Amino acid sequence: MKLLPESLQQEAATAAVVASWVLWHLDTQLLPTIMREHKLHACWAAAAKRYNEKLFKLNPSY
Amino acid sequence: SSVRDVKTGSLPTNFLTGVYRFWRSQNPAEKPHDPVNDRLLPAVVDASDKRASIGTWATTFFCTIISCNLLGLMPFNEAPTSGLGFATGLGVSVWATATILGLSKTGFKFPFIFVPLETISYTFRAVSLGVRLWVNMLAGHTLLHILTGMALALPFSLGFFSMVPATFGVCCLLSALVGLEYLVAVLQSGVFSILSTVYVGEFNHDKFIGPAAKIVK
Amino acid sequence: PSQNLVSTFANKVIVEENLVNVAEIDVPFWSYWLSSAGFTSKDAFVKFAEAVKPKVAALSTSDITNLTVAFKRANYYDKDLFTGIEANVSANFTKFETEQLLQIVATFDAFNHSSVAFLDDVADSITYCNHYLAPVRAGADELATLLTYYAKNGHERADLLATVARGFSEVSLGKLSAAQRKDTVLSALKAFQTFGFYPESIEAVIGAALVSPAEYSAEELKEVEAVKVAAENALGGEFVLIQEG
Amino acid sequence: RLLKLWAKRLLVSPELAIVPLNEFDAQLASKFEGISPKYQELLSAVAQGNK
Amino acid sequence: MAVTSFLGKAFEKYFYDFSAYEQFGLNRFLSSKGQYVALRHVGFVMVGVNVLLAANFPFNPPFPTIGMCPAGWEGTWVCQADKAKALEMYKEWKKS
Amino acid sequence: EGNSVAGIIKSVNETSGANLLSSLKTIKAQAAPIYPAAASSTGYSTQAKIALFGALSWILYRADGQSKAHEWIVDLNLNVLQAAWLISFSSLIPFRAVYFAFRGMAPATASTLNGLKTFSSISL
Amino acid sequence: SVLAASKMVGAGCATIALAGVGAGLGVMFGSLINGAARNPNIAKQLVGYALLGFALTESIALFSLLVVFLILFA
Ligand SMILES: [Zn+2]
Repeated sequence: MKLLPESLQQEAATAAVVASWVLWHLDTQLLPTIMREHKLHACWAAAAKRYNEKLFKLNPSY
Repeated sequence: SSVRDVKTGSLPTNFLTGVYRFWRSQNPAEKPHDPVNDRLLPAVVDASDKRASIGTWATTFFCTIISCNLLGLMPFNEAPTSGLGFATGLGVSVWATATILGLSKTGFKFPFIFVPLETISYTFRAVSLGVRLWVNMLAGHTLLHILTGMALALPFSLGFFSMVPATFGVCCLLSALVGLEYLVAVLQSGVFSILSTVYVGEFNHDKFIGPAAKIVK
Repeated sequence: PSQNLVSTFANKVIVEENLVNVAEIDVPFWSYWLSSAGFTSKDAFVKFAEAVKPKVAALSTSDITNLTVAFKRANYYDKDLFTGIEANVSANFTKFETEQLLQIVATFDAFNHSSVAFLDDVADSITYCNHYLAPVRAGADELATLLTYYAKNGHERADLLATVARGFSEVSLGKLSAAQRKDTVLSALKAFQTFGFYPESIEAVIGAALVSPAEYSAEELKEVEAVKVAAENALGGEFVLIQEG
Repeated sequence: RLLKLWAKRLLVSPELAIVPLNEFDAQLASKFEGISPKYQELLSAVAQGNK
Repeated sequence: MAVTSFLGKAFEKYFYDFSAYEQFGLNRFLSSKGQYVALRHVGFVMVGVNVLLAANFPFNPPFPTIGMCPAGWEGTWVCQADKAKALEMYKEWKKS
Repeated sequence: EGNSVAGIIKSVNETSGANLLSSLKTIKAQAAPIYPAAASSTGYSTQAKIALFGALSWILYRADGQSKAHEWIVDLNLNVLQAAWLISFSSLIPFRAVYFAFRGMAPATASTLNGLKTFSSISL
Repeated sequence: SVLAASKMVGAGCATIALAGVGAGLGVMFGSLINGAARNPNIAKQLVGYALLGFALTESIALFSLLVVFLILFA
């Protein structure tokens, strides 16, 4: 049993590579998709009242 | 150059949405004194520009650390986190990220014997953040290896199918230990990211460039 | 004998004609990067304009804003070309982003080129087709260029004015230098007085002239005070400055 | 023309059949939030689909 | 004809339908289903360690014995604590 | 691919009065969204076979290195102790409740879409 | 081998700090039970504090164990 590895810098660079890939994949592939779903639902839920009142005012059918 | 199609409402999308909203909620934005409207909206957008992305960073660290921590519990696999350089490199990385943010706020200027004592107390966060997670992963694997040898010894020196109650008891103890290792894997990933959020939120504070001139009524 | 050879190779192959002849494949790309590097010669852009002129109507939005910025830097105005660029912008105005439209409107404001349909499509694209915080990321000189463009052409669009008034604040005006901030404040206040539109964010313009009135002359201060009294009457109160606290 | 005009509306959104015509003006109000809630949840739940 | 389709359907039928808590009628011996899951977990561990030890044996264990042998190797080449001595004793035991 | 409502309008205006009630179902089925039917079941993907063969090669390589190791038998028994928990998690975890809990984690799936109402966008 | 003998003695004397950290951790978890009994409406908040508290408390154990490793396998 050894505490230290063969190279501390190699393991540190492995951690940096893995975490930087998780950062790029999060910011680039995951967070656009997440925010497309979330901001569609949130924009509709935040604008339902104003949207329906504006469309009710525009609608000449009544 | 063509991206893949995603089903809306997938379980990984929902899980990562909850995780991101959690680590984003750890450092909430401050309410301004003025009411938020179109006069205050560039001040709010610049406040969001000056705030560091601790939600993205904490989600990054949570996902990579829980992935390595759970890799330690798959068969034929050890955690990368149980290595010293990996886990303590992540810890020194979070401490240096918080320090680089706090230095850049102070104009890239480095910071009455209270100042070296607080310097050592702050600098020990670099040791503690990585050594905690690395020590927990190393201790759990080491404890399992020592415990497994004792359990193996019981049926090696008492017959394969000749000592049922003591072997059953020690395998119950080993199985409860592996369940504890699952709990410790999840907990140490969450602990690393919570302490990451508090260490960077010490320096996340910035000036709100609000309105300098207004119509009073 | 190599020096006579390199003198023969240096005056016949690496010339401006082969430079503008290799720049025919992707001409908004090449005109953009050659104009940024500093190559602003007139005859090359005369060649470049008839290079793009067929294929303008099917260009991308990034290539349209690249070509328009390049011809802004070369200062060469081709009426049929900018009619083609204006028809491209008016054709697929929903695809254009606000920063691209601000660069395009800056080029169309350097010359006096405008249609009613182009102005309505740019205002519709900035207001409705784009994010409402896109003027916040703009920089107040670009928005003041657009405001003076719409004021010069007399096109009144109150929704576009309410959109690009959002970009004027302490932040975006504080990003500018002092002479550029004075020019931007004068342009924005003149356009807002032309339209008769005084939003709640005009005071961040007016304050940017009144926190530092040392750079402003007496007639410019009279103009700023005229817009200040007009905005006081429109917004419904009196204009104070806020101190540090 | 009236059958065609109602056919387009009942093809795009067939949930308009659950409001009788003679009661439609009895639902409205000056603000949209003041429209009578007798049919609103029924309109939304029928518009969500047959499943 | 396909292999992975039958493998998926067969593992589905084994995972969901095949239940030895009701097929063997273990509800009389055991209290609940979760107790059966815990005992099947620990029984899986016991059978696995016995198959590994039973698989390849007789060998000098790298794990610490508590001073107990397998009752057939008092001091041959399996209970030796020194490893080089156990190696040469294994060699003169393998020559036989 | 044009507007489907514009196709509904053109197809309804193009019919005669005698043909309208007969053709309404076909005008409904023409401007209805494409839900693509299930294709023929094929082999596994290139990436799926790469993933399975790479996982098997990693498992074999790690089991080989665990065999070569000094405390080899406790390595191979740690694999049993971990596979036991992967077995017991398939029996313990309430996957329907876990699915709906994760659905509650995201606000996009926690609630229904509250958006356009019928009375606002009606056209009499 | 008096150095290795003192290594075993020093590691066995080194792990005494796990007693104090276990007593403190039990005090903190007993107070978590108490605080959930006082005000269960915020109980899922309190457990979070407990985990965070356990976090920092656990670190004092690991700086013990690290010294043990620095005694044993350095
Ligand atoms: Zn191991």
